[PDB]
Amino acid sequence: VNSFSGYLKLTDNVYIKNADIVEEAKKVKPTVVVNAANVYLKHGGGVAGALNKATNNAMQVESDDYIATNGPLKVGGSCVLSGHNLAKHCLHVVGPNVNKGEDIQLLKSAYENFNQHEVLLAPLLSAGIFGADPIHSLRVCVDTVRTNVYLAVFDKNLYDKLVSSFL
Ligand SMILES: CN(C)C[C@@H](CO)Nc1ncnc2[nH]ccc12
Ligand SMILES: [Cl-]
Repeated sequence: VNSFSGYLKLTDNVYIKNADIVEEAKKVKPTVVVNAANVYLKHGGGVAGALNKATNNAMQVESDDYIATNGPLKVGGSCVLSGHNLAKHCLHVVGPNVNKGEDIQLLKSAYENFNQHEVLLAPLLSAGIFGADPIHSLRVCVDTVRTNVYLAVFDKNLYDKLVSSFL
């Protein structure tokens, strides 16, 4: 039993809700919140900009030190950093950005990072401003993630389309 509330159950392990991931994380304070990161951990917009703003830029400061030490992530890769005031940990995961010409096949690799954590609050990877089809992202999530994932879909219209189209 966990404290996530109001989710629709899609499969044994995947749950979904129309919600603002910032507000959800603040309410639940999950062990792991997933950020829709880029390889430079530059949290400018989309989920990343919103999560970073909610940390008063502390996420960006921490991320800049991470990059200075380790260099960029790989597309499809991840790193674990602090969750600041939002969660215990933030799993920064880089899905492919179609608006940059990146290989959509890497979306499965991106979701594989979730399997290293028993329970996560997460967005749909490569959706929104990353330019991929969210129906596809949800399908890859369901077919790749085996741990317990609570998906927050900000757009209510998109959420209804995702539920109504789910196979
Ligand atoms: C907007 N939508 C079409 C894309 C999704 C990523 O697929 N973006 C989010 N999902 C959940 N919470 C969020 N807060 C801020 C942005 C955001
Ligand atoms: Cl977005």
